[PDB]
Amino acid sequence: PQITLWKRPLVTIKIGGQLKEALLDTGADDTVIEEMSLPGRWKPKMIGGIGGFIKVRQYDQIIIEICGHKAIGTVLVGPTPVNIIGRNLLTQIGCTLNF
Amino acid sequence: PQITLWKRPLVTIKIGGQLKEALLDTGADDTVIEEMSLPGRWKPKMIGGIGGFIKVRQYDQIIIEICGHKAIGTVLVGPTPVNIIGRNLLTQIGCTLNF
Ligand SMILES: CC(C)(C)[C@@H]1Cc2cc(F)ccc2S(=O)(=O)N(C[C@@H](O)[C@H](Cc2ccccc2)NC(=O)O[C@H]2CCOC2)C1
Ligand SMILES: [Cl-]
Ligand SMILES: [Cl-]
Ligand SMILES: [Cl-]
Repeated sequence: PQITLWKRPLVTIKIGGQLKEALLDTGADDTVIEEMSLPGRWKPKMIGGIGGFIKVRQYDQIIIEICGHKAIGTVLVGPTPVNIIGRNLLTQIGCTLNF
Repeated sequence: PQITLWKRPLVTIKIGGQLKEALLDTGADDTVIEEMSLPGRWKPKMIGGIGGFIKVRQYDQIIIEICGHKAIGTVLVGPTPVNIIGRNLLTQIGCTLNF
């Protein structure tokens, strides 16, 4: 698809069998999801945003469907205001910026 | 152009007669630039993201040249860690997400 930016680029994602709404975010290096349960071990990570840093849990090799495209990669879980699909997964679905 | 997302989508912009590096950010509703002087009136605003909120100065009807494309709109100025080109100006240059 071609997504214009007059509205937030929100899409449906599927993770852990649950449908959620997430933002396709070219300004985010990483993918960060609101609190949920994910399988396996997690590692600590600090991520910096507009107002400073938040502590998140890093889960690797997580299966996530984004707007119907399958991705498998790192998902961070923490106190984010919105579910964010960052560049680590936008590259897996073949996303580019065009003008 | 077509910009891939293996690295941060950083571009040169010209604003208030100055050249700066900025991130093309589909996840940002607004354009936020590091501290600089801009002409005209401003009003205070709070913008939120990962890590909480920052106070910024809102300048309206500001011209920015982004990759050689001229665009006019609201520019927020404040203590952002990175210069961000948000949707308000990405739409003006005809930027879309494609996959
Ligand atoms: C959350 C929300 C509400 C959608 C925020 C929306 C938002 C809306 C605005 F009008 C103005 C600013 C911002 S924001 O700028 O706050 N932001 C945009 C986001 O792309 C950000 C850019 C950025 C800011 C500072 C440093 C580096 C990059 N990346 C980010 O937090 O990456 C983190 C997130 C995961 O990867 C690293 C997220
Ligand atoms: Cl990844
Ligand atoms: Cl605007
Ligand atoms: Cl359009």
